[PDB]
Amino acid sequence: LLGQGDFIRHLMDLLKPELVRPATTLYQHNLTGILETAVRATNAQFDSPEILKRLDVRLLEVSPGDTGWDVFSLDYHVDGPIATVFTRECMSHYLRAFNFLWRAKRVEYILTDI
Amino acid sequence: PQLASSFEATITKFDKNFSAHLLDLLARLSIYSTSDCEHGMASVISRLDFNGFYTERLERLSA
Amino acid sequence: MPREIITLQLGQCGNQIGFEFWKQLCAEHGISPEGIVEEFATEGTDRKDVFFYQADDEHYIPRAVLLDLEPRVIHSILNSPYAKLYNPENIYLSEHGGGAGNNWASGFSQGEKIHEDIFDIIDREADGSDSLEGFVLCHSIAGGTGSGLGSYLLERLNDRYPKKLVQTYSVFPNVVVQPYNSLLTLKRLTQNADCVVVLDNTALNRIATDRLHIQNPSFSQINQLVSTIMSASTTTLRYPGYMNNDLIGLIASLIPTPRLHFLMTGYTPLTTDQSVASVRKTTVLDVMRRLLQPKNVMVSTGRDRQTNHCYIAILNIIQGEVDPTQVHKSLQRIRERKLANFIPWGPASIQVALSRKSPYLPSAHRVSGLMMANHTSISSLFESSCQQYDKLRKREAFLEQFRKEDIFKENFDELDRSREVVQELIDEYHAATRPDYISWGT
Amino acid sequence: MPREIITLQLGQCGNQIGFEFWKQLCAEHGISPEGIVEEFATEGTDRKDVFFYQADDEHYIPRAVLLDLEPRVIHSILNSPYAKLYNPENIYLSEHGGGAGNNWASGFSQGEKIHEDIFDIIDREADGSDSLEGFVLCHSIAGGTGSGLGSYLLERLNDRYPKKLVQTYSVFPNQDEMSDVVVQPYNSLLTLKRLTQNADCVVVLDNTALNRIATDRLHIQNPSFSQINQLVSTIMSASTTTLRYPGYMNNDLIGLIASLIPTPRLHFLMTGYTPLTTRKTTVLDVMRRLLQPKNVMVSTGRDRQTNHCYIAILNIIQGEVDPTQVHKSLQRIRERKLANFIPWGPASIQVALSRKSPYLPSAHRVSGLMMANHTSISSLFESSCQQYDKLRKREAFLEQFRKEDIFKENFDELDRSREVVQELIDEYHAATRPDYISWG
Repeated sequence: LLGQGDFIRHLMDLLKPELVRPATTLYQHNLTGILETAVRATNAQFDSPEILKRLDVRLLEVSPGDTGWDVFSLDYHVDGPIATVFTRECMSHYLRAFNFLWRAKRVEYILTDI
Repeated sequence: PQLASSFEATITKFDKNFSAHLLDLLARLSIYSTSDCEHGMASVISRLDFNGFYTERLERLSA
Repeated sequence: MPREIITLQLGQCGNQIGFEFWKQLCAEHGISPEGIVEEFATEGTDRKDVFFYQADDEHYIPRAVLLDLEPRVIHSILNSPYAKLYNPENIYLSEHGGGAGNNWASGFSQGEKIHEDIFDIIDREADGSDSLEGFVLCHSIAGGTGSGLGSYLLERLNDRYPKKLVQTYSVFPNVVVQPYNSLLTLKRLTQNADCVVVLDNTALNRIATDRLHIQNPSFSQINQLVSTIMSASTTTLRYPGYMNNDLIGLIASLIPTPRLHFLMTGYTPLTTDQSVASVRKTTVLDVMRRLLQPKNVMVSTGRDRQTNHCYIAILNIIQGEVDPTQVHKSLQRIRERKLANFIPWGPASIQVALSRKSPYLPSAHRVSGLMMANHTSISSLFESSCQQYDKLRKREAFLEQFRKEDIFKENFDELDRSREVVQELIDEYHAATRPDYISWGT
Repeated sequence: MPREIITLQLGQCGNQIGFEFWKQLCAEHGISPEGIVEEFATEGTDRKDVFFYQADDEHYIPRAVLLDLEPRVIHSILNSPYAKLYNPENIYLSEHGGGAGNNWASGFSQGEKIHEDIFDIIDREADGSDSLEGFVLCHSIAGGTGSGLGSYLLERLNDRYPKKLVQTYSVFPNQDEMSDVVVQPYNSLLTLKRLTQNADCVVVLDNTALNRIATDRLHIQNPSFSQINQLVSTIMSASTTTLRYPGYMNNDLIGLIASLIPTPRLHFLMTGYTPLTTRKTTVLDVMRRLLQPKNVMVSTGRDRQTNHCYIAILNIIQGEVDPTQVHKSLQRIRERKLANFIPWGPASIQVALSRKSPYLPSAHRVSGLMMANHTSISSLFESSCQQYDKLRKREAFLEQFRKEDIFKENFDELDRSREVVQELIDEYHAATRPDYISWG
């Protein structure tokens, strides 16, 4: 839900030279490396390590006419009793929320740069 | 031997063959990275193209 | 990545306000006077890198430059409890102890003389910033350093960081050349600053006397109020939220027109901690009503009865345990009651954000509020400044010392251009108060 | 077979550095000043045969030969607490007690005078070595002995041992202080010539950089020779860490050099040390301090015209280091572009983790040294060439060279050295450039 806005704002600042690229050229390893760098340079590095170790990058469906901003998604994997807490419907809700709020953040960045 | 035959032509040819093999192996390394988040292949890429001697060639081979 | 903000402390007053600002930030972050995180503050979720630099010893060092042309004040800052908090390498002090003499032109010539030394520091802080958003310069428009050197620094920051925000804390005076210094500083705020927050010492003194019961408020108490205001303005930076986490976004919400960059500030409650306000649960509506009371704005803008001044935009940052539903109900009641007049050429922007206070700063009040407002009555301030400039220029008052300075050595055209720019600014602020503002520039 | 390194200590400075090196090795191995292993040091996991010799009395004796044309330093070594550590038969003293007098030509003539004795000593040590790896000459490039005698010894070692490496640690005089030797620029140019043509690796020790480090990092106002030699001994101890702590890879200096030096002439290495001072240091903090100019141990001119770059960097991190923090440090260094590398090749940055000596007290749970080949060393070579040109164009301080046979007829060896040092500066700048491959 992007509760810490500083980590995400700085991550998008660093990623804009990346996320501006067409989505067809995005590969997960580069974006996970960038996420790690953003976390360590931001306060997100102080989130619990159990959270971080399950904090994954989800790539969205790649379609032409898109850039890395539209294809980058965060993901949170679950296992153990936590997975009993977070079912597939929870994850689809989180995904819809992500796809809306990321676009809102994109538009906010757009207007700030405007 | 055959390599011995050329003082500098052989050196150039061997360097070219080594570069071709290196590009091959590096592509295989990137495949292993894309198949296994292989920190080792990510490290190999980051080492081999830090000053950009290989970086452009690795990008071109990716292309 | 950090979102660094560089604090520029200009002259005696600016440096004292910056020192108190950094002290307040330290107190809010639980950082010792040496910049070390207190044991209870070691696990904070706050991003300090935005306003402080972190030393290798977990010391938080302000990205703050203390500049004085006289050693007494710079030495006093380096002799303060925060001397180990501040990077000593970030303090430039002119060896030429002649100062700007409360002359804008002299301050400008000094800024030109120390340009390289200052810009080396600014560049060092920018590279020590992962995503430097901009600089906030705290200076006075009426002094020598804050006006002249402030104009020089505004120019150099605009040239070096053309993508970075420039915020000013511009101190308006309560020096026969004060009108000249003020006009030159207003010119530089208008031309080289993206946003100027007007800090009127007259209104601040009035608040300190009426509410803190301080007879003749001292500069120390004024700077404590200033640092409290700066902390409330930086609270959304210091505590990571979901929205409006950057100064760019703040400026874009308060200052839609780059030349119309004079921002008024508002704070509530404006009372000394000795004023134990009786057992009243401050509601979102009561908070907004007190912030909306003109007596709680810390800037003396004229209530011209002829000109229907209006708010261009208002953001109320309410800090503490605030129910967002009570915030929404208060906004709804404020709209129904038309408690604020808004610009007619744009939508009435009245926002209320609830944020948490720093856990390290003691708040006697469960809820406090700061209002940042772009309000057309600032034009009354610009008119007052123009009238003071014209009062001096028509008398050639205090121009002999300006003529000694290069900006005024041949003529006073820089003063006259500043007066023209400030008149145009006043007229533009009035148009922006008007429904035809959208067509004013067309 | 051991891979022995013979330490040759030349002149006052070389002999003092050799003495402090032997002291440091003794302290790292828990060896007494008499060369006897201390009872507490019997169970060390270090391989001593690489750098020390074992005496018949279970004493560990440095594989060090102390050669001086001036008695002061050799006598100081034989009068030190470590006099019994070293084999007295490994101390050569020129019967011509005139030294090189800070004259390169005099040092060269002295090397010629002691050529036979020196190569007899070297061969004796080679036969006493099962698998001698090579010789390290500790000398100054600006003095007489270390420059002149150093060049002579480099030539004679290259001729006699054409399959053995000859490395030099050449101490360059302080550039910031007026050298008492008006011909010092000539001596420096001649030494740079010999390093460039007849040495495989010349470690430049700039007294200017040592003074800068002493002031900025150790807070030593006017550092004494003792403090400088303590820093030198710290560096020399750090150099043996890959030998002293058994690892899986790059456990020898030969392998390190072959990994670090793709260009035989580009053998000038810069050093950096951390901490340099009178919190668990992370790998990332270590690498950041090494990338900090205040922790680099080489005075390179900040030429704004030449975008100097690192050819190679080795970070030796000594102490309790988490490899995951090493990986994080590499990642952070890459992301931050903390080092500028040569444009004509990939940035070779290696990091070796080593253990500290159990016998040596380490105040820092983690220390780091940076060894860097960086084109800004060319600024030093250019400075040396310019000083040479300043003296030669003025024939300054040439009367003593003209008194010496190498300079008696002409200064052509000095002029060739000045040319070589100019070419060296230009080549180092090219090596900072993508065209380095075509620079020569």
